[PDB]
Amino acid sequence: ASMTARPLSELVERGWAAALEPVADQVAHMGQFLRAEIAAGRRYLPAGSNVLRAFTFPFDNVRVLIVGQDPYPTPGHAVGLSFSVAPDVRPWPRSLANIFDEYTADLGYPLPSNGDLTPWAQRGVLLLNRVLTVRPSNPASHRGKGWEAVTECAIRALAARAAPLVAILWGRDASTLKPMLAAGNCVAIESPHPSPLSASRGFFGSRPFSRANELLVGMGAEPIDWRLP
Ligand SMILES: O=C1CC(=O)NC(=O)N1
Ligand SMILES: [Cl-]
Ligand SMILES: [Cl-]
Repeated sequence: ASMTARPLSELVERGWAAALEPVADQVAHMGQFLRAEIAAGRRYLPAGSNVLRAFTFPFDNVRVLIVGQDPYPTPGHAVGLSFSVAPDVRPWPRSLANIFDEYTADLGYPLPSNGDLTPWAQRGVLLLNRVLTVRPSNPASHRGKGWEAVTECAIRALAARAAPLVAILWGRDASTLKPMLAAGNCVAIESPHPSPLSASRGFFGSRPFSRANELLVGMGAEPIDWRLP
C-alpha cells in the first residue's frame, strides 16, 4: 500500500510498525512529499511499494544492520534493500561490485552468482539507507527532505531492544547514526562507503563481515551466514 494513505500496521512488519510509531506522521508526510514530486514532474526511486521494504523483514530478528546513503540512482537498480539488485541485473552497480570484492577478500567465498542480497535480509541483516528515496541520476537529491528522522527512529528502536546489535555504517550520512548506538548492547563498525569515489579511502580491506561476526560472538549472539549463492 501507499505511505500517505495507509498506516504502518499495513505498510511494515508488526514489530517495525510499533518501533516506528514515533515517526508515523513523518512517514505519511514523506508520502505527501513523493506525491508532490510526481505532481511536479520529477521521479523517484525505488518504486513506491519498495521504499519501506527493509521494514518488511522482522524487527525482532535483526542482528546486524548495514546502512548506506540513499538508493541507487539508475532506474532498474534500487529495490528498497540497500545495495541489492534484482537477480537478473547485470552488470552489477559499481558499489556492489566493490562490496563483493571485499566479501570475497574477507570471507574467502567465491563471487556471488548475482546481486540479490535478499538472503542477508532473510538471515537477520537490515539493509537500510539513511535516506530512502532518490531522484533518478542524482545521488543525494532527497537528503534533508525528512527521511533522516525515520531512519534515526529505526536505529533508536533497534538499539533499545533487549538484544545484541552490530551496525555497519558505510559513509558519512550513515555515520550520523553513531550517536544513537551508544548503549552497551550495540557496537558500530564505520568505514568509507564502497562507492568508487570513496572506497580506496578505507572500504577495501575493512573486513566488515568477519568483524561483525566476531562482535556478535563476543556478545553471545549467532553470527550471520553471509554466504550468497
Ligand atoms: O548507490 C547506492 C545504493 C544503495 O542502496 N545505497 C547507497 O548508499 N548507494
Ligand atoms: Cl525526474
Ligand atoms: Cl560518504
